[PDB]
Amino acid sequence: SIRYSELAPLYDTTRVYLVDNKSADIASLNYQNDHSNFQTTVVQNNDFTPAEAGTQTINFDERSRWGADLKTILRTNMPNINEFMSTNKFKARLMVEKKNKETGLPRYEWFEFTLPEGNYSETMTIDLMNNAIVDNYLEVGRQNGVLESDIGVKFDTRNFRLGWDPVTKLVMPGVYTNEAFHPDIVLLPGCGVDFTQSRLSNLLGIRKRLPFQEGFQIMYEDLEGGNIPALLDVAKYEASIVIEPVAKDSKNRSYNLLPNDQNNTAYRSWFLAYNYGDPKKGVQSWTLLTTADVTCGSQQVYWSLPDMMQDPVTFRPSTQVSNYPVVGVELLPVHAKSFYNEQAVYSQLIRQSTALTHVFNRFPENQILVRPPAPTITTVSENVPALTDHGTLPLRSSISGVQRVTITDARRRTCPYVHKALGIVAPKVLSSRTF
Amino acid sequence: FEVDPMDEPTLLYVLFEVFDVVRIHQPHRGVIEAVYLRTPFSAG
Amino acid sequence: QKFFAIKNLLLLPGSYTYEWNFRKDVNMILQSSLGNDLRVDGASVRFDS
Amino acid sequence: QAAPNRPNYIGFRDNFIGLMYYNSTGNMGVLAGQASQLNAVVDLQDRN
Amino acid sequence: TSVPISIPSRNWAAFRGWSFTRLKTKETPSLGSGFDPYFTYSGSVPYLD
Repeated sequence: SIRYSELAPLYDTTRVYLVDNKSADIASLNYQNDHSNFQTTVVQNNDFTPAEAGTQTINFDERSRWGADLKTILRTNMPNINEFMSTNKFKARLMVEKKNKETGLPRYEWFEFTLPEGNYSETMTIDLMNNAIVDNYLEVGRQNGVLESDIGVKFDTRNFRLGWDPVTKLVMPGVYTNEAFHPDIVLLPGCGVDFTQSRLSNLLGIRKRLPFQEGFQIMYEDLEGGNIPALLDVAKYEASIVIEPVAKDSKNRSYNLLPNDQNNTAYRSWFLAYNYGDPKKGVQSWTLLTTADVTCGSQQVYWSLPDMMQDPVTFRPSTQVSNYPVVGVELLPVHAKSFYNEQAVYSQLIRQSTALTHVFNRFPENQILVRPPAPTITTVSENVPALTDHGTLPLRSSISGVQRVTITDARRRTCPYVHKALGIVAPKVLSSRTF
Repeated sequence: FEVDPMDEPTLLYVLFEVFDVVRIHQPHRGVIEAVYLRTPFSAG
Repeated sequence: QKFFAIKNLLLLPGSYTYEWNFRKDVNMILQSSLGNDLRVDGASVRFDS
Repeated sequence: QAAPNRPNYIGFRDNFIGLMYYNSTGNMGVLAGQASQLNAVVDLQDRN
Repeated sequence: TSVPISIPSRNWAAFRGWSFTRLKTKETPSLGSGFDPYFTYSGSVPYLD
């Protein structure tokens, strides 16, 4: 028996529907409640004008222990770069000033950076970092006497070994290659970055081999042997047929050469040290290389119902929103879609030709500080609605008429990016509470 | 009803005196169980 | 404690979980002689313990 | 010619009513056991 | 003037009676939510005291 006050006692797997869009009839119960954590009325009884029908309970039988057949859908429009999952709260130390210190070495300071919150591809977000890392050199650093070719941190998607002849240890056509292999960092040693406060390391793929061990900061002394080499002076090699490393570029911008005679540069790189150094003691032993993976990893959402369900084991039935009993752990519906192309390195020049702007491309002549090329494997994060199942789990006997639905993330708070929540509960008989 | 004219938007407050009874007991140490009744607007 | 099922009650012993949610709505915790708009002026109730 | 501003006593409410917010199912505390798992206190929305 | 209001058809099993009175919409909160916008007024609501 599945008893209700107004109707006749029906039987044996009715269906109760926990919708969200009905809540506009109860226009007084959930103001500060978001769209994920909301309240709705189960009854959906048009006879009673359900502002008043929020009290008529659905009394299940108390002689046999019931059990639900939970189903739900969930489609969450959630941007790939937000302020909620901490995609724009990291630290990246920079070389601030070297002029008025009178101590020799320059001064460093850890700077917290932000990103303009939207939804961006991996070919753009790495190049949107250059709107963050420049705007605390273009703001703070340039005013205090340090040259433009001395910017500490720049993320990059390219390689620096494709012409590296060990006869010479330079690049024989004199230009670094323009393909994009993996997003690594390009660095000046002394002013490292951080990802422990952030989740942005999931975006790049520069994460940690032993991931749990607290504290993950790729400081700029841990990269040993991964010096980016210099350029063979092809403007002077081809005009002499002798070997010269290119010290300065075409606008009085120099590199950082250890002496001028060594064919390495002080500019280092992570991918240049992950696969071109010692495979046992280097950065390869405590970091690893992963996929492009713009989605940053879907943190699971905890589908929870406080009063529909008698709880799973070891859950307090408390009223605190970060302590609701979880009745199902479904996947975050943010889904990765890898759109491939080949012209994307040239489409960079196509997207520049329709604007005539060096706004998004600062430093086009410094070959290290060139705008990082578009990868051929671009990835975007669309949002597929997930009709999922959570099996079977027990039921509170006298379900209240008004009812709360709560979707809870991995950080154990309510999601603000859930914007279509819909739960379907179907009772059935499990066992016999009486003998 | 039909009422006077006013100035403010008003609400017509009805207080149905309709039997609210709770029947609680505990068969154990920390197992308290409530049974309600209100008999229109039924709940149990 | 004004709720009728826990206004009077004879607690036979045990440990009873007693969740409670209090109000910080300064707009309707403070009665006025005027009936003004609170919470726009700057009154603020706070809770130590 | 200045006249005195008007008085306004700001007390609490009569018998503190509202400081406990009852009468709203959802955000209302429980009187359950340590492990009773069914609270002995819920209430219906229209009962003040 | 009029309130053409009618309850939905349901049981009336041995109740005591009506009690009708009035109040202002400005002077009465929306208590079903955890917090109350649209309630600029503050003090001595007819709904509670």
